[PDB]
Amino acid sequence: STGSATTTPIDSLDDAYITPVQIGTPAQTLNLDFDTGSSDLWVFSSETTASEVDGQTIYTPSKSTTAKLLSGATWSISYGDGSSSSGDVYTDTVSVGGLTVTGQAVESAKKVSSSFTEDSTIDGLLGLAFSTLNTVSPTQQKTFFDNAKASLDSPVFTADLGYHAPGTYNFGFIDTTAYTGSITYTAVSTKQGFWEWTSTGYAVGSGTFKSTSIDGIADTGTTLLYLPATVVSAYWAQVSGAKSSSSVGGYVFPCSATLPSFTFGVGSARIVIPGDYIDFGPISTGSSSCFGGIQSSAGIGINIFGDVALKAAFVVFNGATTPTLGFASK
Repeated sequence: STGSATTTPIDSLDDAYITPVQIGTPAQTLNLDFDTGSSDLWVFSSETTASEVDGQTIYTPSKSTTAKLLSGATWSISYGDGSSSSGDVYTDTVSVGGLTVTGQAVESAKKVSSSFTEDSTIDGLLGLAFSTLNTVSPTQQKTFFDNAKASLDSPVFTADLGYHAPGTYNFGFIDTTAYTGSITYTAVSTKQGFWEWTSTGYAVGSGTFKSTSIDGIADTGTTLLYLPATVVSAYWAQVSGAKSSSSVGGYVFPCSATLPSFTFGVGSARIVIPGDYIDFGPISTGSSSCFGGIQSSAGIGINIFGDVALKAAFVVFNGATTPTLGFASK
């Protein structure tokens, strides 16, 4: 089997991407944030504290003839950006882009943090990291991909995120029309439960390539590119007037600037992030200070190849017995 679904930015800055997912019988379609940095599929629901729902579409398990309470199971998750959610668990039928899993754990939120409430466009998350990170207790549950894997034509999914435009998540096949040149595959460590890999270096604009190992995770659920302070300082030093602002929470730059590109290495291959991808717009409405899309990972504890990086590439998440990651230009 295979599946193919379009993923759409939630706003004009590509702050996140939503993908429609069918849950239950008859189908209830919710727009979920596909997140390769976590492993829970959770949804706003009829059980979510009413004051914490503000415009989201909810899953109502009592209206699904295939929903079953997973008796005794609870979940609770906290994300790197400080947001959180928790609740109980149902199993139900879940379909993405024509690919159907029966008996999928659908985690129903009883509580969500304010960041989730305030984002009316995101109805929940669909985790695509390794199932060892799943938070369901006392019986850990499998991700959608893990459940689908044996049925797929090939045990893979791909992320093809757009810049200020829709893109695609495919399951079970590689669309050879979706990228240019060849796909360069690179090793993955699953020891922390993430799609963790090692970039071979970077360049700023038309500058020379610096060969250096940068360990980090491929994370579709993180907006920006978080890299070591040395790398980030080297990038912003090429933008006149750019500076790190404690008050704002990172690097900002004059909105009058033209941003240089940023290149990252994948083995001997190179992925170029155009400068415009690094512009996240005025820090507040009307400001001439703009927020940067490359930020320091210092004090996150990990480097994160988030959407800023991933949207410059066609990315293969290969879930074979020994997982790997593939990157192609597009």
